[PDB]
Amino acid sequence: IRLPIVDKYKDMGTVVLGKLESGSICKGQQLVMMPNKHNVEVLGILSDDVETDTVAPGENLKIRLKGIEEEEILPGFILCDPNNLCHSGRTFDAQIVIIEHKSIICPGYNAVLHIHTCIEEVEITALICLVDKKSGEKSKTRPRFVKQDQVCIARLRTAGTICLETFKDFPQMGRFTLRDEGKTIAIGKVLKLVP
Amino acid sequence: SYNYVVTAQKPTAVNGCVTGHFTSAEDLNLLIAKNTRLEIYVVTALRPVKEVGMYGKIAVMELFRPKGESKDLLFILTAKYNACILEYKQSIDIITRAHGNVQDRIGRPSETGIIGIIDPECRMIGLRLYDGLFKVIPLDRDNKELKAFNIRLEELHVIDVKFLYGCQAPTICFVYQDPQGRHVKTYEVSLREKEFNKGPWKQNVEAEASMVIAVPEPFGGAIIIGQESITYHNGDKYLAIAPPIIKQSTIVCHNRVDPNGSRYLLGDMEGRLFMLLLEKTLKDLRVELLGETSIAECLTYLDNGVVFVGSRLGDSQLVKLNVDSNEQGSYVVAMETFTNLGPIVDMCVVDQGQGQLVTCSGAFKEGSLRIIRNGIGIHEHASIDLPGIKGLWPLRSDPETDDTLVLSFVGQTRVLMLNGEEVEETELMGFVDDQQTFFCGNVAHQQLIQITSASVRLVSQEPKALVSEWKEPQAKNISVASCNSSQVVVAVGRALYYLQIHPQELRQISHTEMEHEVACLDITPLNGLSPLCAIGLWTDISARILKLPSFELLHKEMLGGIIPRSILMTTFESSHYLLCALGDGALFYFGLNIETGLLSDRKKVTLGTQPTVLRTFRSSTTNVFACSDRPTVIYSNHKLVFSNVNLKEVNYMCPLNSDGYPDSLALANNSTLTIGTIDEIQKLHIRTVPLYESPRKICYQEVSQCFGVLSSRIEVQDTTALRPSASTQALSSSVSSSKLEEVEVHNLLIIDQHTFEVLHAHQFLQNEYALSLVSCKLGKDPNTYFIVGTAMVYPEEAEPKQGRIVVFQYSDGKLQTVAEKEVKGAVYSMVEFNGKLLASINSTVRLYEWTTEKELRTECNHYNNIMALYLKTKGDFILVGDLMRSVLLLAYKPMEGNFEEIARDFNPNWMSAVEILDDDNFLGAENAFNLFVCQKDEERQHLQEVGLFHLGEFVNVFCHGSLVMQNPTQGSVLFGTVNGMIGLVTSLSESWYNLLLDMQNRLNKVIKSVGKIEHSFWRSFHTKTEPATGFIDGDLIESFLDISRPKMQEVVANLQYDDGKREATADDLIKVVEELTRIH
Amino acid sequence: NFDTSLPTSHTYLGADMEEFHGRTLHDDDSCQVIPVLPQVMMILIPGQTLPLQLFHPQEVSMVRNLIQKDRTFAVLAYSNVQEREAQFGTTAEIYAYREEQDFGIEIVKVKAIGRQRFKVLELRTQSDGIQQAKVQILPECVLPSTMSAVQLESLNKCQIFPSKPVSYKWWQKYQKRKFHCANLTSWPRWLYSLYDAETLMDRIKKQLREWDENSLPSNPIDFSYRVAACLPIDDVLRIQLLKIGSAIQRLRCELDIMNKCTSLCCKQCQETEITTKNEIFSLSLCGPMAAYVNPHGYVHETLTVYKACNLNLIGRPSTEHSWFPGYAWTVAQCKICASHIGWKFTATKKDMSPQKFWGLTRSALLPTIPDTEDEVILCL
Ligand SMILES: Cc1ccc(NC(=O)NCc2ccc3c(c2)CN([C@H]2CCC(=O)NC2=O)C3=O)cc1Cl
Ligand SMILES: [Zn+2]
Repeated sequence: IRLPIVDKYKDMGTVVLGKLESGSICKGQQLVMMPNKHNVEVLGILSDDVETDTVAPGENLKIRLKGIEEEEILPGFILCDPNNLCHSGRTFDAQIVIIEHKSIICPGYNAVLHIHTCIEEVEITALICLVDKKSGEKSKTRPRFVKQDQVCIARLRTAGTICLETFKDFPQMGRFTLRDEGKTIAIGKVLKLVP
Repeated sequence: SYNYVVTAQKPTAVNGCVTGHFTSAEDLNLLIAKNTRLEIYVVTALRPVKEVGMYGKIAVMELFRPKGESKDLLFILTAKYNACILEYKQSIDIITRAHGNVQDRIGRPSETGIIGIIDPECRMIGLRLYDGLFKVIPLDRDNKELKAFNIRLEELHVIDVKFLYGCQAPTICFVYQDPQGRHVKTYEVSLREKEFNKGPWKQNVEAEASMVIAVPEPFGGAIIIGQESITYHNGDKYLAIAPPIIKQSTIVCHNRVDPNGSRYLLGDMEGRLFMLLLEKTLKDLRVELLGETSIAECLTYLDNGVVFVGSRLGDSQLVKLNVDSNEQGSYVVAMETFTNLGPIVDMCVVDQGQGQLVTCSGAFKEGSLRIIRNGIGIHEHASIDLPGIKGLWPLRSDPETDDTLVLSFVGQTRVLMLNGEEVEETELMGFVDDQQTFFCGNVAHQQLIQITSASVRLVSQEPKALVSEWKEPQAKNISVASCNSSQVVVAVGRALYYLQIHPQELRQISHTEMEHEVACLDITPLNGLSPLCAIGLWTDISARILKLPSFELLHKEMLGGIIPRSILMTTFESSHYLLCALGDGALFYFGLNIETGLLSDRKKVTLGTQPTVLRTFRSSTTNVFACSDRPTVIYSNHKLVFSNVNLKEVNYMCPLNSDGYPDSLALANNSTLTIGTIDEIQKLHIRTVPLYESPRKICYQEVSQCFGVLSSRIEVQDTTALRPSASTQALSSSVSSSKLEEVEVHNLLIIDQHTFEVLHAHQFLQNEYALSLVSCKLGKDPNTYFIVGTAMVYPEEAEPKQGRIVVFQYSDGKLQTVAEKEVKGAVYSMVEFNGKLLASINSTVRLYEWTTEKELRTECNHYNNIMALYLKTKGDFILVGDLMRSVLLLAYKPMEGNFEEIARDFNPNWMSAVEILDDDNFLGAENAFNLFVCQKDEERQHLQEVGLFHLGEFVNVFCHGSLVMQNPTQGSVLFGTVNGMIGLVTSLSESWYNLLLDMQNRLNKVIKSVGKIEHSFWRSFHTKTEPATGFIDGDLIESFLDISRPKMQEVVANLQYDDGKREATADDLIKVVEELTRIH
Repeated sequence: NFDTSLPTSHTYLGADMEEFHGRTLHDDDSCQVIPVLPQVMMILIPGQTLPLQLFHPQEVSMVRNLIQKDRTFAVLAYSNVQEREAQFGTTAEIYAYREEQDFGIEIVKVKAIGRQRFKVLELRTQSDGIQQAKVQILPECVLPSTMSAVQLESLNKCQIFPSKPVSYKWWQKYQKRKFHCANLTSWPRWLYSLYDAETLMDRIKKQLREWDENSLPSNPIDFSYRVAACLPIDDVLRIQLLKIGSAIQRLRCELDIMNKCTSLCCKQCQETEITTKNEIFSLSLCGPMAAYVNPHGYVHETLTVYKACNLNLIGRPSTEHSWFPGYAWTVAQCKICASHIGWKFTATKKDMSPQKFWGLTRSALLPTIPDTEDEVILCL
């Protein structure tokens, strides 16, 4: 399981919002919530207007949580099943299609990075290998930069810390949009996670 | 480009044939459809009565009797779905009671073809035209417009359908096929509800059952013929026989012998005639083998055991079937043969002044050559072996009608008496018989006359004897003499005398002298005695006219050169002409003035290099016979109109009218005297050379004086043939190779041009299909060769992958194989191309040079998108075509040694034939029996479609040529047809096209059209449908001549005729259309 | 082996799209106005399937509204020489559609199918980067049998046969009975047989069988268009067939190419062999060739072949957006000229048949007739 948390509205003991993107979620089912590895048991699942005892992906849950961390939890964390839980850290590689740009984005370009609930500022630290759209053809050389209407693969440091998944490994939590001056300036599946 | 289409030979092939009472209730008629034509005969123990033309392919034709009508009426439905109901009217009209075009906007035409049926109570006509529907025309008195309604068929694939006899409501019985098999079913047709009602009965019939026969109302019911089985049904009685005697082939036509329906005739697909018998009610069936007829398309029983066999592949027949079967064999015997040129599968035009046309006609056992010569035929009543005649005269031993024939030989004369048809030598008392006679005849004052070299001899009739003689004042030889009823003018070489005829006296008058030795004389009167004289002198070579007694004739027209042989004054129509015929073969024909003297309006024409002799004769008007290598009759309609005579040469002639040979002719050549009647006027005379196998191509080698014919025959498996053929009975015969379910064996025949004997038969290789044939010289080699294109055909290999081009040569009596080329495909055509050989092999065109090493060396090679099935050429051009109607113009570029595509038009429709009209125009036959024309005039690589025309026949071949001697209209292409029609196509100037287009429209208002079908609906190009264009229907134009004088004036009423322009007269048109009739 | 219905259903596009049953055909010779989407360059054949991915809101508008009405837009044949004088083309009708804005640009993926051929009359240019094309429908020009003109009426009754067992004596039989009346004409049965829709279709079937395991249309029109799309030919030749108005002439000319074009070469450097006819096979039900879209919205008529020579591979096998579920792709390019020829496809499970195979884009290829013995092909 996997629920990107949109907001925490301390109420009751506590409570948390989102869309529920990996798996089913049983009432009182001990969980964790990431980068901080905080344990937490479900108390209360007020899905939609209704409450139910368990509920499957798709739905829109509010969830009352009990834990050592009860606000001081921020959006673009996620809940995670404790067995296979969520990868994270703050560098990553990804494939990044430049859709809109006046000139020439180029490494150490700064921009905002919207991944799921999270929204952290980011830098593309270097970009890696160009790729041509017609084929699939990765590129021969490194590229000094990427212009519009063009694709590259590039590695990326969020000036804090995230919780990523790789596309393929996961999709909704590894597609993301770079965004600058509120425009959409690229879109990117995440590939690896560096260290 | 604007063209004239006219028929030269009406279609011969029989579609369909019916009996019943149409002309008169008492008469029994045979009605025969020959495509667009409808022949009406009365049967006797066949008298032609009326033949007419639809503006239509007749596709159904039935006789039927509606209630309270006085004889049978006739339903026609044409290929274009024009219906009509027709009545005979007594001088004779065929009239249209009812008509309408029964086409539907929707509707896929049925695979089994159009099927017309009339129920026995004459309630309705039932039409099956499209799958899923059954059309019904109610026969109500008030259905003149043949309005009609459809009934849905669940069953989509109907094989065959008939109404039954003896039902309390009209009832259809039919075979249909679906996935579960083949079945016979019946419906009741509810007239009121306009629907089918569940029928009396039904039944899975034989797999290949295909023929329904409705039996009349003693037994009623239906018979169903298949391949192996013949089956009877009524309600739930059921008989099924499977006799061996019909095992071998397929029953395709049938007909009822008697009203009872006791007996039926059945026709094989390959010429067997059977009789089926129903035994009684109905208990058993027996089929019995009558024998072999022409391959039958339709059969009719007439009467006294006589049967009409309508053929398509062969000549149609009358056959007498005996109940005595011979040990000649089985029980059928031929009475008459009626000529069918049908499938004209290929042809060529031969011969040297007035050309004649040779065809590959027929199929299987009916295969023949047809030779077609335009002509005036002569029916012979006697031939007598009688060498050496040098003059001929009719005579009258008694004052009424000739009884005496006088013949002259060199310095000798002799007399024949005629008693009926027996000719017997006599003496005429008063006639010297040891000199050569130059003229003799009956004369004035109850007398007779003989003009010899020696003397001029007046003889009495009652007690015959020489009452007066005249000789030259110096006892000399007469050279040339001319005598009428009352006068004589005899020449003695240089100078000449005028003589008269009174009783007992022939007294001299004028004794003149000429420039040079007179060579021919005339005195034919235009009113008892001729006041004028025609002369021809030896050395001034001039046709002079002179006054009588006087001799100062004048108008002395010195033609050019050779001596004149004959001269004549005579009268055609009512104009008076003078004719003077030369010793080189030329004939000059001037206008005359009986009263004026001038000789004028000169024209001249050649007849044949052997010197000509000219005679007058009656056959009810007066013509001229012209003797030479080519004998010719002359008339007339305000042209003089030469017409070749269907005879080998006639040296001399006379008219002969006897108690045995009335209004006849006597013809003498070098070794025979012939007495005959003479047809008026010229028709096409067809000689038929049976081959007993299918001819496939024909071409002419003039130096070898013989034809090459590709042909094929059917053998059955070891391989051994089904009958003696041309190809199995040649004098000399070869084979391509030794022996190291039917099969097809291809031959090249060498047919003699005079005897039509098969001189040689070559057999091509096993599996080798012979496709193209051609006769020609190549490169700088004086030899003329036959050249065959073959293709090697295997069933496993769907496209031809190998073939030969073979060069034969026929000298002595032997066919030598001179040179081969293997070629990696089929040789669909060949054509001689500037002394090179141009051949189309698959989708390549290949041009070969003919070396001195006597072999073909490829010069160039051109690939096209189109398979090159048709090839034709002129000059530098090549016309290429395929089955699909796609055409290509190609040009040999001499400076590049290469080919170049000039124009092209891909316009997808089945194409059967093409031809070049000239550098810029292309003729074609294309789907649904059409003609079309393409025209040349960057985007000059597009051909334009400038002409379409719905012909009504399927053209197999075009070929350049005429059948009237050399020479308004421009050029000429003949065309040959599946139905056996021969046509002609030719160019018109835009002036004449405009005039004739007006004319067509005006003639359409005037002429009564048989089914009341509008001419322009008929001619309208059909598959898509468009109005006809750039063609003029000469068939229609020429009918101008047959309408009444008031109708002629109707037609010309408001026309500007065009010369030097003003109100057009019936006479301006009569002469225009007559010039037009003279192109065949 | 692997499920041959999978590649033709374009599952790589997304799981479900809204589907549209049929139904719109415009009656023949009519004058219609159809939108033409920009950037789509492909000569599209009746019955062929066309997948698309649209990114520009220009296109994305045009479609979103197209769905409401006709669902059909216009695809143009250009000879590259045309430089916009587009003169013929093909209607394509949308049968499936999906509009995602997940990634966060709105993307429209559609599956269209070619419907009708038309002639261009005029082209007007909505300033929205879209054309709307004044367009006259071309009728498929249908001919009766070759014999229906010349056929003896008495033998009409024999022209229908009992239908064929599902073996080549039947075709000798067929030929003998159908073209019997050739004897009335000036050609043989076996020639008229070379213009017989039913026969040609069968001769074509046998080649298509080699591609293996084949059912498909009974109508010659459809058949001729179905094999037209299987043929790896060049955009200028493809416009020719398309221009051809008879099924018969289409089938014929099509048989020519299948026999005459054994080799497939690098289109750019021309005289390099990539692959042969021998190696072509139909992974897709639809043929050895179909159209596929890639993620950037580029269309690829790719040809599935068992081996192929003179290529390099770059990078490692990837299943991203793969058109053939079960297989991964590796970019393939011409050993000589480097020009991207296609992809090498590799299995991810060791129990799939073809473990490897090449998928070669038609844009990268030049069909050759082998030899210098009549070597630029013309369709026959
Ligand atoms: C927002 C975004 C946009 C695009 C991508 N992917 C890319 O750029 N990916 C580069 C890429 C570009 C073009 C092609 C491919 C990948 C793969 N391929 C063929 C290969 C054979 C096959 O079977 N299916 C194909 O499609 C291409 O044509 C990722 C993101 Cl996150
Ligand atoms: Zn290359």
